[PDB]
Amino acid sequence: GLRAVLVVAGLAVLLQLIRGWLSSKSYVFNREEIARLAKEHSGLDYEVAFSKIIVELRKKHPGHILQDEDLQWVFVNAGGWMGSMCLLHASLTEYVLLFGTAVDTGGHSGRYWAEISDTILSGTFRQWKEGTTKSEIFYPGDTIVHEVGEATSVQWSSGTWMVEYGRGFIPSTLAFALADTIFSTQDFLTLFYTVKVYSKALLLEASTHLSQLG
Amino acid sequence: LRAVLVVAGLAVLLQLIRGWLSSKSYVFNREEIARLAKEHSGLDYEVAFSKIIVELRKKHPGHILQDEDLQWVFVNAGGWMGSMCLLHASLTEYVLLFGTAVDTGGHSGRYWAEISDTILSGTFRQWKEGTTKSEIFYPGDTIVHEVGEATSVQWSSGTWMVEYGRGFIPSTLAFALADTIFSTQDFLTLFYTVKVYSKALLLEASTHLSQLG
Amino acid sequence: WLGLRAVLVVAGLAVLLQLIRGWLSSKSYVFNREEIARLAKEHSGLDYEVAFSKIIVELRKKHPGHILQDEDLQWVFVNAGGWMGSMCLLHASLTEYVLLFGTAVDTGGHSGRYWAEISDTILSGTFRQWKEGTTKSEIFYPGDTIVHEVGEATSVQWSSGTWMVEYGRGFIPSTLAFALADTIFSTQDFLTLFYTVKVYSKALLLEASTHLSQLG
Ligand SMILES: O=C(OCCN1CCOCC1)C1(c2ccccc2)CCCCC1
Ligand SMILES: O=C(OCCN1CCOCC1)C1(c2ccccc2)CCCCC1
Ligand SMILES: O=C(OCCN1CCOCC1)C1(c2ccccc2)CCCCC1
Ligand SMILES: CCCCCCCCO[C@@H]1O[C@H](CO)[C@@H](O)[C@H](O)[C@H]1O
Repeated sequence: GLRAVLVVAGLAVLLQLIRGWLSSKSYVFNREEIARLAKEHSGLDYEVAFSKIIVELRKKHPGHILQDEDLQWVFVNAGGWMGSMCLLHASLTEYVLLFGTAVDTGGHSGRYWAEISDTILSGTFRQWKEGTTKSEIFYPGDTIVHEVGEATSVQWSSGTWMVEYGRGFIPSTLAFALADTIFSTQDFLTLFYTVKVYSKALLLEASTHLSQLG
Repeated sequence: LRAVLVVAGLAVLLQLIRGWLSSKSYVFNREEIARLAKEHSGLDYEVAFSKIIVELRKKHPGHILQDEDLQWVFVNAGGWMGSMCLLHASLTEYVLLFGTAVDTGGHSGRYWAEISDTILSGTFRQWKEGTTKSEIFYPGDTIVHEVGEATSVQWSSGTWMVEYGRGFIPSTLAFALADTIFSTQDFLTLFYTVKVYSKALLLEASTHLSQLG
Repeated sequence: WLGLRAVLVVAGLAVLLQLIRGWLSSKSYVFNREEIARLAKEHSGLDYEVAFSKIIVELRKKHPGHILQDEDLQWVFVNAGGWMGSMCLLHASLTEYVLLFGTAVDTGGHSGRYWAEISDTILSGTFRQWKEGTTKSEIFYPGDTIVHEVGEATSVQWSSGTWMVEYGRGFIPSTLAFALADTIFSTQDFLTLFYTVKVYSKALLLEASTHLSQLG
């Protein structure tokens, strides 16, 4: 079977190409930067911290964060839980957003080709890692790392808000982000809002690349 | 120009339906159901259920199913799980008793209909779109899930309420069945839901025929 | 006559259902619900991990060759009916399965509706059951046993740290649709789907190899 071996080798070479590109790529942010910025302001009210974190992010990384007139809270229904996001930055390999919920929810965390860090500004974050029978609760200031290829169970109490950074192959999350919209909530207006904010963030990153070149 | 023509055609359809819903006669109204439920909100929710059903059959004869056509049917939707007892249902109205004996919550749905819920017992947490804070509602209060808006709903164990919906009722069907098709696989409950809805529609049609002749 | 074709389909499905029902009524089983319930309640006073170990030991002694070995035991996430838990499969055939189930988070949802009877004996935590057609639920504690009967559908809810021993008997294939739906249409965690298929393949092959060893 020459063609099946060619398919195996070709899919392997595509994976190898993306993996080597992700290892040798320059990034705008890093998980430690976002985590420390969020932990520094985790002692305030989460709204005050939201404002301060957005201001600091726009100061240190101009042209990589959406403006105030492009920021809106969009519901996120995924993995059986329901939260809300405010997207600040998004490329093909990075994204920064404000995430959280005003209700008690929980479910599957997803399993993607990306590493996702969450630093709690308020509330509680229960993580139940795969292969164990016990979970751990995290509090404001802490940082949870949803590692690459790993799947956990997440649970948040009412009023839990955090700053989120994802790095890796971001498209590998879209299916997880849309399943509950297609097969449960049927809230396609929220789907439109999500597509709109992510289109805006991608266009911002493209315009910044063009502005850097000229 | 073809796309503008498509937009205009759907707009003319929307205005025709919207003007029909605004100038249509209705059997109930959301304020009537809300006041009736709040009047009995101080008693036990089951006893209040009985009194509310009797009062509705008195004020609106021929528009409410009889006792042998009332049954509790599970409702799995938007990630939450409750139960309903349908009392009335047409193409533009429905009245039911809703609630849950477990702690659940999820997406409220987004339809072309206005849905009001008056709590008989328990707690009702509503989280409106675009905000970072939610609110808890108690027996006697009424939540209005307005047309086109989406919220997050959450109910504690033992939460029961009286619900009235007005608008384009078919626009909710998909939501009410999604979790049954793609999660629970409880097609017997799907049959129960289709059955109770068919009974309510047939009651409304036969009542219209009897009033006309 | 099209009515003849519809009656032929109905009658054929009826004879198939009767054939499976009669096979299930005259079949020999490895376990029974009372055995698993009493064994779990006997160790329900200990920590759930210690009870897990003791229950597995007793089960492997009383039914050798029908339970997977230690290197074939792994915790696999179970997303179904809107809830999320975890399983450790010990035994599984086409008509029986024994596993350890539970959750370390607060979850709940639809219990499912299959052609099988499923029993759960609580080792720790709380188990809230809401039966169909009623407006009240009941909470059950370690030592109690919940029976998810054939054809019934309930709402289940578990508090964080709730663990139990589960036995199912009936037509096990009738559960696959429920057991995988949330993975296909929500979590997209196909690696967990692979883990589930792997452990079930191991249990089925163990039962087949045990029958072959008994025959020769
Ligand atoms: O909005 C999000 O983030 C929620 C994640 N939460 C919950 C689980 O734990 C980490 C934080 C996600 C997203 C939203 C929109 C587009 C693409 C992705 C990103 C990661 C998880 C899926 C949804
Ligand atoms: O069964 C219901 O009622 C839930 C009400 N809950 C949940 C949604 O938000 C308000 C409270 C609904 C229904 C079921 C079946 C047919 C037509 C409608 C009515 C609208 C809301 C979802 C589905
Ligand atoms: O993992 C399980 O068993 C815990 C079930 N629970 C929870 C609800 O109440 C009864 C016990 C099930 C399974 C998982 C995977 C394959 C085949 C079956 C068995 C039937 C019910 C859920 C899915
Ligand atoms: C619906 C089930 C409610 C369980 C008890 C909640 C007690 C109050 O809980 C509070 O409710 C507020 C309003 O949503 C939230 O803003 C707070 O974050 C939450 O702590």
